[PDB]
Amino acid sequence: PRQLCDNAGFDATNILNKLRARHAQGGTWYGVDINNEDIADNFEAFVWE
Amino acid sequence: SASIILRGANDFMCDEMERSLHDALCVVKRVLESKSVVPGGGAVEAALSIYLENYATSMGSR
Repeated sequence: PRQLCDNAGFDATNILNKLRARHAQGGTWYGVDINNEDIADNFEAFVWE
Repeated sequence: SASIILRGANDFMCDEMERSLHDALCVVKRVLESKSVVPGGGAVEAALSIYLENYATSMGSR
């Protein structure tokens, strides 16, 4: 998840820190959004593997 | 006040017992003097390491 922020030109530190605290609230599907810079749910955004 | 006379066996044996009581006396003294103490031997740093690490995730903002 860190290389996705650097390759997208975003700030890897601010995204990863806010994302790590978000998983402490129980959401397991949250991840990095490549388009907009923010923490979004990849399950509701239909990014699946 | 008080006094304690140590009747021992040999001079080498009773000499070590002299400073041994004075050393252990200051240990019991210092605890009962500052009235609030804390367990030592690295127990303070270990407990703070676990609590402050879970507290870091509840803040954020770098």
